[PDB]
Amino acid sequence: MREIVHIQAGQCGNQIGAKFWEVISDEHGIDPTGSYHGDSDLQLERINVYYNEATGNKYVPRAILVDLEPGTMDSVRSGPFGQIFRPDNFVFGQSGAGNNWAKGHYTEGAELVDSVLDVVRKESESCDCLQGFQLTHSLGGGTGSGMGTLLISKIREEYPDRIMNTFSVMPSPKVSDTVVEPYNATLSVHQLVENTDETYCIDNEALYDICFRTLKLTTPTYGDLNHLVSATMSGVTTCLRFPGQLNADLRKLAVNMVPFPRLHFFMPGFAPLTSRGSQQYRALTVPELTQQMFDSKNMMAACDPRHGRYLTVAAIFRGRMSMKEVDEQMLNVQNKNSSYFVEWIPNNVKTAVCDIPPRGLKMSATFIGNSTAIQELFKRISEQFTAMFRRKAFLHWYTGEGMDEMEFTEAESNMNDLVSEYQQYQDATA
Amino acid sequence: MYTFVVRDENSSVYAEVSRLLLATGQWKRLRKDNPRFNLMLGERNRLPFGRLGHEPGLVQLVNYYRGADKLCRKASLVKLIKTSPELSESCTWFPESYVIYPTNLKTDEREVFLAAYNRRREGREGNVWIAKSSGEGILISSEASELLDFIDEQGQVHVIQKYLEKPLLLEPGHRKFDIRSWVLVDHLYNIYLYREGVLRTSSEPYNSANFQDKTCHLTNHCIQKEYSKNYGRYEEGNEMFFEEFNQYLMDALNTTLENSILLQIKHIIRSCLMCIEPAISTKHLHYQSFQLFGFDFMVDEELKVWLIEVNGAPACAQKLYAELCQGIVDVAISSVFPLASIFIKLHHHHHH
Amino acid sequence: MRECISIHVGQAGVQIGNACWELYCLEHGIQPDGQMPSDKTIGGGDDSFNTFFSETGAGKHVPRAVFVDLEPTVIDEVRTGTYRQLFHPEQLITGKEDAANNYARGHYTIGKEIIDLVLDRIRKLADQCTGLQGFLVFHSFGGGTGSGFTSLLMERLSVDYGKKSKLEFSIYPAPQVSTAVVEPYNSILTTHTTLEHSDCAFMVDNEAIYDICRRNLDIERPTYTNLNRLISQIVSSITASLRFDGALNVDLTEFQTNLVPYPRIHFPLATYAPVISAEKAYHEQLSVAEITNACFEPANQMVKCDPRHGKYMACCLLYRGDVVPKDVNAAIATIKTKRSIQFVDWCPTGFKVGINYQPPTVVPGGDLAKVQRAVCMLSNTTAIAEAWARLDHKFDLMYAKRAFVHWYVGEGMEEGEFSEAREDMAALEKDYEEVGVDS
Amino acid sequence: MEVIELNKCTSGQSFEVILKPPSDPSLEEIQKKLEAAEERRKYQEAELLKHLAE
Ligand SMILES: Nc1nc2c(ncn2[C@@H]2O[C@H](COP(=O)(O)OP(=O)(O)OP(=O)(O)O)[C@@H](O)[C@H]2O)c(=O)[nH]1
Ligand SMILES: Nc1ncnc2c1ncn2[C@@H]1O[C@H](COP(=O)(O)OP(=O)(O)CP(=O)(O)O)[C@@H](O)[C@H]1O
Ligand SMILES: Nc1nc2c(ncn2[C@@H]2O[C@H](COP(=O)(O)OP(=O)(O)O)[C@@H](O)[C@H]2O)c(=O)[nH]1
Ligand SMILES: COc1cc(OC)c(/C=C2/C(=O)Nc3ccccc32)c(OC)c1
Ligand SMILES: [Ca+2]
Ligand SMILES: [Ca+2]
Ligand SMILES: [Ca+2]
Ligand SMILES: [Mg+2]
Ligand SMILES: [Mg+2]
Ligand SMILES: [Mg+2]
Repeated sequence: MREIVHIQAGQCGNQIGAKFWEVISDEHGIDPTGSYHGDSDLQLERINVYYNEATGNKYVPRAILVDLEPGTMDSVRSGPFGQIFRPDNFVFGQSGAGNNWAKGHYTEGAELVDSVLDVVRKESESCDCLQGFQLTHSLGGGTGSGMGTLLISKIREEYPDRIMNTFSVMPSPKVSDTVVEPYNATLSVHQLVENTDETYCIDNEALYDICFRTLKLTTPTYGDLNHLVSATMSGVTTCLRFPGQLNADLRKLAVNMVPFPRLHFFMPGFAPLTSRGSQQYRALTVPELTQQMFDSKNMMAACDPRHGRYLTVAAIFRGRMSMKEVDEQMLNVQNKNSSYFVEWIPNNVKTAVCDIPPRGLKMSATFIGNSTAIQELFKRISEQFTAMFRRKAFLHWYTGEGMDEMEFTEAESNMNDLVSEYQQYQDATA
Repeated sequence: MYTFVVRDENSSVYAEVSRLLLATGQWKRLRKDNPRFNLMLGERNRLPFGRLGHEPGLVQLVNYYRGADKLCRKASLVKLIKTSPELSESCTWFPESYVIYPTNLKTDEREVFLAAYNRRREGREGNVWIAKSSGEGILISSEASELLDFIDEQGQVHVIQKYLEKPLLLEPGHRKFDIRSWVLVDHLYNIYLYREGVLRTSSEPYNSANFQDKTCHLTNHCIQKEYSKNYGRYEEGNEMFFEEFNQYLMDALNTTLENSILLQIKHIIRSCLMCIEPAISTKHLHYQSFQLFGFDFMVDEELKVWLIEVNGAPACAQKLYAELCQGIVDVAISSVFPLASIFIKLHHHHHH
Repeated sequence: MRECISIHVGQAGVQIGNACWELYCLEHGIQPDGQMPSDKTIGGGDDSFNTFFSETGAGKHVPRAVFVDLEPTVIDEVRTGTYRQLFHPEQLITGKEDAANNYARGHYTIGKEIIDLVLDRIRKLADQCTGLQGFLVFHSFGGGTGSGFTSLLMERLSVDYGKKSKLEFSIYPAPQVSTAVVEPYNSILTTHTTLEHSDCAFMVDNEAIYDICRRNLDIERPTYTNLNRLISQIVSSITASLRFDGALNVDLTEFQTNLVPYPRIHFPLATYAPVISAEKAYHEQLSVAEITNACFEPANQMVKCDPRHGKYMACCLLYRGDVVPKDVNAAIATIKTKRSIQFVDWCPTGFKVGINYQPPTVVPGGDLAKVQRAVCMLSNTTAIAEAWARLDHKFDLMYAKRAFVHWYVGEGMEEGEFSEAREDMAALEKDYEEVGVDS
Repeated sequence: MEVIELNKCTSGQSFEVILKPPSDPSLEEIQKKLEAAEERRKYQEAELLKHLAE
């Protein structure tokens, strides 16, 4: 239970993934040339989880970069940390996928997927003990959505007993490339429900609102959104990347977080919320980290946690601080808001600490909630879907690539089922 | 915001306590099965003391004392009084009492019962007895085999106790009564007597030669509201409070309530509770107990007080509900859980 | 002389084993490199410490120990640690992938592939024993390895060594330090499958040890190192009679005979006094009466329950330090007149006492102060059933919704093993309540 | 309160004080249990690989 294999697919998958490797390469003290100049071997003790060791004792991210078009991956090879990536692991067609789930999953993507699986197989064959896979992608376009889920299916086929983990960005009309996004997302959520162990629902809606209402950015870019995403990714992978009490891996996270196999859509939350470049200097005290990280304004999925109940909660606190104070505050939220945690899962809030804070802060806390309020997200996607599907609008773009209306009706149905199960447990009482 | 739960819906007293708690503005009621409570107002039977005091960051407190049933079951009370040295066989304020199991089972005190019985036959003395269980199945008779008949007629263990045949009778009425005192024991084992007690009266002249008609022999509010013709004549609820009883003692007997009765009541209360203290104290425990008790007393013609039973889940009299419950929050609950006297502390250290 | 083998399973079992074996060495005067100057029988012998250590021709004293983890981090830190040289490589057994807090993964999926290797490494130690007594097994209720693999091990130990006695040191799950939400599931599953294979089990509720470390050691937030050094003190007083000259509890059969007259009710409560902070500048040393009296305070128990609302079936007092029988009887006489100590009608009211004159040994740089006398009381009281009631309730809460069940069923377990286990537990709670409560 | 069976030695002493007198499955059944669960595993995995083949 050491190595993880990271795949980033499509425009969004690759921009957020590149930011991920920038951030964590900085945390592990590895420079854009892949060399290491850090001062704590707490930085190298589990560096193998995300990096292979190469000649010169260089460190190469266990990363596969996938796109149906060369635009964004060219820009990754150009960007700050581009040359850290193993060049063979850039796998790209020239087609593009046209924001079209069908081209990603059935036509254009089918042509490229076996090459991707070749690089995957070569990265795994070297793993001393692979724990599984983590994918970054959006569900609104076509490559990341359609091909990304195609990939997840083929990986579960070849490695049915390895953990499948995604960071999947949901679409919002507030941050919207195309009108067919609710179609693509519904089609992928279906896949995700059957085919992943743990999904981080990163709502582009919530990222826009954090940027706008809380960080005071009036015109947010995808860069301001991806700053928040890369902070959350750092936080939720801290337990995996640094030595600790917990000795954390993807499987124990799944076992303790997912009481029911389909209900594995996690709501992430970060504190303190931070604009890029803004050097803010006030110490955050542990009561402040706790209150903020549970605040709905700090969640990356645009749901109201008080409209649901927490099935499970996992938390990481970063920085030099009192673990006594941490236990005190975590107990205090549970005991002061006990209504919002299911009583039929005793002691369902688990907490970890790491000495090393992220770049820029002295203290920080990341939150993973398996909440029933996540249904609000899927309901929103569903309405936007039905609004169009009731008139079969835009459907031709998909039927032209071999798809049948029935497939859409199946996917709509499975998502409405997911919503119903979440509601089941939101009303269940021991 | 302190938090509490409610597992005895039928409880008059703690229904009121729950209402006052919510109206503090700083106490939240949770659902019956939520473990993350400060205060359990618990059930009467099978209260799960095993689960209390294991919630980190929660000081937990409960309104019952594990082990207190030894005092509040008549069989256990007889066993505790005759077995605990600090109480003794040589105990001036409990009626001579024996525990009798029914025939079916065939340890029981029956053959030791009739041995003292027959010396009361031998001695020309009054040998009328009471049998009761823990207006139901009460029989008073001077024939042993009458009751020994009756007790096995019903398949539960009973106690045969001496019947107090010359009781104090209020005039006008020539009629019986018992006294109900309310005692609160807090988490520190402070013993708090409530200033207000009540006399549950009979409204029917006591009659010594017909023991079976029991409206002149049993002062229970139920029996009083049912078979008694004269319910409500002298007192409103067949209840006389302490101002009036004190005044009547002053006018008719030239004593007061404290001197003639209340000293003995305080002696009995603090002896009975200081006895069981080491078996029930939650001093160094991981959860904490208080409990409200109802002690029930009889005064005979000599102004001697006899304990007849301790009640573990007592109802208050309707006039007093407010005051006592306020008190319960003040000293039982608020002492452990502070926010933003109507009791007498029972304490005494005579040196010897 | 009759050798016992210690088996330590999973994280908790292995690290507690580290604590104990370190302690034992210090006590017997064995240095980290295996040499024991005190032993003038170079090459071997049958002293009573030999019950726990064998000897090599070079004078090495090697623990009769097996460590078993399904994953390497912890047993690696044994393989490289202060007692690197103490053990034989062949006694440190490691998997690649652990049980992910899943009872069924440790019992069925990963257990199957390693059970035989462990049994062979165990028999290599048994084949070094002129008269083996049986096994001391250290593990947690909540781990996947500690719960599932331990129970598979216990079944096969019953079949491969059927006449030998088996004793558990079991860590009961505490949310304050607990790693996992499914620890109630694992706890029940393994208690059910290990109940008839275990002769005597000592439960240590991590919550009790944690609060003892806070209240009495002035430790703000205890680590596993604090917890484990205190637990090993307790374990050493429990095992000292197998390792030292004496006549009370001299072999594993005697633990059952003295503490367990009903085979199912084989969970003796352990109380220990005194736990004194080593940083405490001024300490009035406690008397025989004071520490024997501390044995009847719940705050000193390995599991918090209320022995006053139960009955006793056996009570042993193990004193280490300056103690003589006279003072023990004076103390017992006093205590009996101030405390609720009710035995079951069909057992003598009384105490079996053992005294070792060497006071407790504490690890240099530890949290515990040296003391002139200490006592560990082992009492088989029905009050410990409270712990079961706790666990069962948590289990009932989750299982009513079948929460997390799919993780088990997906390892090849069947939903029915859950309700079998839970009904065995219901039986156990009922046995306790009949033995210890009256109508 | 009687003190009985008292033994002494250089290292300690032992004794009893009385305050009041008194008022498995086979190797092959186990390999069968394990192998039954392994085949339940393989069935569930083959159902998964069948659905993926569809
Ligand atoms: N006292 C004590 N408890 C521990 C220790 N390590 C883990 N625990 C407790 O054990 C439970 C988890 O069991 P583990 O021993 O870590 O699990 P395991 O046997 O290694 O099984 P897996 O890792 O799931 O394969 C939790 O309740 C922890 O608090 C320890 O060193 N000392
Ligand atoms: N030894 C005795 N001598 C004389 N009268 C007695 C007596 N024992 C009981 N009584 C009378 O019978 C009445 C009922 O007796 P009992 O003590 O059993 O009440 P109870 O348990 O049914 C309801 P509560 O808990 O409210 O007292 C008493 O109030 C008293 O008037
Ligand atoms: N947060 C975030 N969302 C993005 C980014 N790029 C695209 N999106 C969203 O992703 C969806 C389009 O997916 P995209 O990755 O561009 O298409 P693909 O390359 O074919 O998978 C839309 O919902 C966009 O709002 C990004 O860098 N950050
Ligand atoms: C909050 O971010 C995280 C917090 C985590 O434990 C607190 C973990 C790992 C966890 C682990 O390894 N076992 C667990 C049991 C319950 C909850 C989380 C874990 C984790 O793995 C990715 C991310
Ligand atoms: Ca083509
Ligand atoms: Ca020797
Ligand atoms: Ca056996
Ligand atoms: Mg795009
Ligand atoms: Mg090919
Ligand atoms: Mg482990």
